[PDB]
Amino acid sequence: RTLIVTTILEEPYVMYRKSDKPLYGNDRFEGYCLDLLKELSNILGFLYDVKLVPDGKYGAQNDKGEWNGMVKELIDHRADLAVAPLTITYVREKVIDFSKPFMTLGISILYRKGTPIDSADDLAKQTKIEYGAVRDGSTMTFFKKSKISTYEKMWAFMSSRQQSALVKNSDEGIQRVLTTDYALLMESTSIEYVTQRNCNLTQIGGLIDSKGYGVGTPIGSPYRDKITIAILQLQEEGKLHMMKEKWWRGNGCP
Amino acid sequence: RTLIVTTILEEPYVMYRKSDKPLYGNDRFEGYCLDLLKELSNILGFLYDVKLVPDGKYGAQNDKGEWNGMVKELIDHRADLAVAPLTITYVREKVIDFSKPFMTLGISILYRKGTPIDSADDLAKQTKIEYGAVRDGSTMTFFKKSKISTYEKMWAFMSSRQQSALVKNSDEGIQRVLTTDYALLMESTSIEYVTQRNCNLTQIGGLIDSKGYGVGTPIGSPYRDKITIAILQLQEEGKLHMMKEKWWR
Amino acid sequence: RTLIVTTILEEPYVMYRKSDKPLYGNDRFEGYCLDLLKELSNILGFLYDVKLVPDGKYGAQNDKGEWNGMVKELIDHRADLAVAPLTITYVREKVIDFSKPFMTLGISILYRKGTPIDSADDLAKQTKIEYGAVRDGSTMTFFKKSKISTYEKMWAFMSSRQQSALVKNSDEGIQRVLTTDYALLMESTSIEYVTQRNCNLTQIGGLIDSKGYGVGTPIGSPYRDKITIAILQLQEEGKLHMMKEKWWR
Amino acid sequence: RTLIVTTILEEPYVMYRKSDKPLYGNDRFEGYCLDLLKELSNILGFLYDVKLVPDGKYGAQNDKGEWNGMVKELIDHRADLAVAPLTITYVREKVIDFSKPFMTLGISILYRKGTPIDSADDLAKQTKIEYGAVRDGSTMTFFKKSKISTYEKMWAFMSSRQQSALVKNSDEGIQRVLTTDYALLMESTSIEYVTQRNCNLTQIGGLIDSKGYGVGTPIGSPYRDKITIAILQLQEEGKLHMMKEKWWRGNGCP
Ligand SMILES: C=C(C)[C@H]1CN[C@H](C(=O)O)[C@H]1CC(=O)O
Ligand SMILES: C=C(C)[C@H]1CN[C@H](C(=O)O)[C@H]1CC(=O)O
Ligand SMILES: C=C(C)[C@H]1CN[C@H](C(=O)O)[C@H]1CC(=O)O
Ligand SMILES: C=C(C)[C@H]1CN[C@H](C(=O)O)[C@H]1CC(=O)O
Ligand SMILES: [Cl-]
Ligand SMILES: [Cl-]
Ligand SMILES: [Cl-]
Ligand SMILES: [Cl-]
Ligand SMILES: [Cl-]
Ligand SMILES: [Cl-]
Repeated sequence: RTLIVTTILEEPYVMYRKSDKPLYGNDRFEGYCLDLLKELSNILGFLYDVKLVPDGKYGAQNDKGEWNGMVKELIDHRADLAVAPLTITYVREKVIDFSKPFMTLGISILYRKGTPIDSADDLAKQTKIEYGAVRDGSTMTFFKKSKISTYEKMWAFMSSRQQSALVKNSDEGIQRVLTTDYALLMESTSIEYVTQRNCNLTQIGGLIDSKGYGVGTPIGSPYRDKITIAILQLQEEGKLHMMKEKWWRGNGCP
Repeated sequence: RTLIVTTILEEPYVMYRKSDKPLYGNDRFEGYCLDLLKELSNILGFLYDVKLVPDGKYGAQNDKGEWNGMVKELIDHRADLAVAPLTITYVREKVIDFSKPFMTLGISILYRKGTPIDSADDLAKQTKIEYGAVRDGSTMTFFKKSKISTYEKMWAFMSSRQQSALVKNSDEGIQRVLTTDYALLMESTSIEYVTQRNCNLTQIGGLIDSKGYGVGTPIGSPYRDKITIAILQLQEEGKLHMMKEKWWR
Repeated sequence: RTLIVTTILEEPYVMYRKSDKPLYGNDRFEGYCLDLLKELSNILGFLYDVKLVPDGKYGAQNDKGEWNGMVKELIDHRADLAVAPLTITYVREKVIDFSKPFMTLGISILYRKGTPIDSADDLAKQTKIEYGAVRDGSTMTFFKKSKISTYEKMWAFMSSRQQSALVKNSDEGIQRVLTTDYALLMESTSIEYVTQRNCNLTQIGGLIDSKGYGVGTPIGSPYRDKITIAILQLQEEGKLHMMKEKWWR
Repeated sequence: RTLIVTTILEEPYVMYRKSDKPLYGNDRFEGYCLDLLKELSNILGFLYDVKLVPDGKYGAQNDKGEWNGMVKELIDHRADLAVAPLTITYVREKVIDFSKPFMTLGISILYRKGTPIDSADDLAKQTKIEYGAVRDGSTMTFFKKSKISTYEKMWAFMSSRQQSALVKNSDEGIQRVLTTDYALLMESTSIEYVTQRNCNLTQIGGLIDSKGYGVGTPIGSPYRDKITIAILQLQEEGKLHMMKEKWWRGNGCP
């Protein structure tokens, strides 16, 4: 049968292909996650139908404990796989079955060049430089759920004033960094992609934590273990590394 | 029921506790993996019995394709869990159910300081400096199975002369690096621990791959997903980081 | 049964948690004493409900000898435990059962930096600099009841002019020290916290006595000895020290 | 009735009085603890009979979980109070009812003057300078029971070679410090007493922990709370402070 794959537009993981003609079906998309999906398909022998998540969200839990985004798509069995930069977290792993990571990463800081700023600590000990994260993303959830002091502190600032320091998406975060005195808490993988296209931007400091992106499947899915096995193979063969090189190269920045 | 936990002595993950008197049961052991196991048992509410793997192996296949080591213990249901620096790999994941990694790592190079060697490619291009890995470990298997040109070249070197360039265990590899002109392909986390204790040694280059250590369970185990979830929580709370800091310094 | 825990807002022991949205129940509060209470509940296995003391007092007697504050709450069995910077004193210990101290302290002097004042004796000998304490706190009562010459002199000064030199609470005492020529007799642990946040202020001299904060229970409570034992264990494990470090820095 | 008070000889808490005639009864003894006992007696209105603990020990638990020393005296109801420098610890509080502390203290280091040594950390990071504690005392038990790294380390050294770095009592520890390259882990109160009599000795660093001496009573004793109340009063009246000054003065050392 044919698997329904939920995904979301996010450079360079999943993007609209460029063409002069209207596009249809899976041919609408290209990017790292599409190449990964093709490799998984070839290895496991399934057909797939790529569908953008209707609410345009990744997956977060509200006050009632109700889920949204690609996570909710899986929970309701409206999709068989989620293939996207979907961060493997404690709260999400409790509600879906993630494959093992196809890409590792950590929270870090995107900022303009030329400044004394060197760490998260630097930001937490002042109020002049604004800083935030994408609202309801795993990065925000990390700061909110944290019981570590410095990150407890950054959260209190981030969420203050009705969350005015937060952004709705990465592109908005990037523009805010480029225009104003603002630093975006962003996943290192996305920082690496952006800083190789726009030589005005840089990563500040190292990785604040350690996690990965995983293919999402519903709890009890027969495909999860098979996908994990295929990802392990692709990693061992150097394939995932090439795929990352391919999509992350960009224009080149020093 | 008290869970049977297979493991293996390996610094600083699992070590004999130093005492003036004889030790018994779980009290014989200390280290990163013991601290992990204690945290896991508290979170999930299980009792456990730590048991050294009888053949003292991690887990590989012979030419007949029979497994050994901690991996065989799980396949055969002689253990409920394996808690050790057991590398999550394609071959192993097909026969047991790993939790998600509690520690990430990659293959890198342990060598002495002060050399001009800067990468695996530097080693592959030459024959003066000897290099190898622990026989039947995931690192050796990585080289054996690679179709990458540089790594194929390295594998031909390592398997030459009836695998004289290989060592039986990490301690042997370390002494070999210290004494002779030899570089050990070794997991990055272990190199970190070694170079903090041997100030004449260093890591050469970066990581040539990306993988993890996971808790091993038999295929179908009801503990695997619970342990994954517990591990994700310990990571997010910064406890795993703290545990590594304690044992690595 | 869920235990009723009486307490009082006082930095940094018990504070309202900062949030963008309204808070409810125990989630309203954070601080040293909340961390202590959580550790205690985990060790002893009790659930608890934190309740601010309705009259907002620690616990003293009026001239009729009736008690108020958290102390009265315990005497009257309106609370199971009091967890707060509640000083273990002779008068209080006679009417409630304190656990052993979770924190030690002594009365000392909070004053501005750059003065030549070096001791309580320096204050007692003069009348230019005003000094006082929080009305009805254990510090005031210490001075009221002392037969030590220097402390008697200080008490006559403090009770002069209808106790104009006294303040209703610590925050008031702190602002008074910052603004005017005034020294506050204050518990050393609180001075430590204040001087880390007000870099123009300092402790003057050493501790003039030795006492502790303890968890309060009604006389006869079956929780008192268990809580003492839990506290001794947290102290020995270095956890209380860590808890203080977290909140005081 | 008359209370049986178990105690042990330890300067300057409990000592044989000096006299030219043989001494009997309570008149054999003097020191801080005797003055404290007298004050407690006057306040509560009891008579007392002071008895040295027969096995000459404070109180520690063996392999079977059997107790000895003054602690065991109380457990077996052979004594009503223990009045001595008996350290209030977790393991002991589980088996007797301690009063609240009459004196506070912490573990610290007794050593010869003139050295670079400044902390416990200094000692733990070498093997040349020997260091230990009184065998089976609460200080030893602290290092043994510890899960803190530096003290975990010191314990392993201390207990090595069949505990050759340990001593049987404080006097032996003091002589060992004065004669050899040895540092004694000792309670600060006793360090203060010794360093004011022997100007060749000094405390190294500060307090490693925080505890007190308490009057011991058996679990369920009717006297414990009354004694706590009396101690609180004595402390508030400045009496305990004077008593300490009186017995700790010694010869004077810079
Ligand atoms: C909003 C984006 C782009 C996603 C991607 N991974 C995280 C997630 O899966 O929640 C989010 C990023 C972040 O929270 O920094
Ligand atoms: C022989 C050791 C120490 C083990 C540990 N992890 C790898 C494994 O789980 O196979 C081996 C190391 C290596 O192959 O570099
Ligand atoms: C009014 C406060 C803050 C309390 C705290 N402890 C003492 C008590 O428990 O009475 C008071 C302070 C003092 O009297 O210096
Ligand atoms: C061996 C002595 C003198 C006693 C005194 N207090 C401790 C106790 O009550 O165990 C011991 C000292 C120590 O362990 O440093
Ligand atoms: Cl530009
Ligand atoms: Cl998994
Ligand atoms: Cl081969
Ligand atoms: Cl008590
Ligand atoms: Cl009066
Ligand atoms: Cl001399």
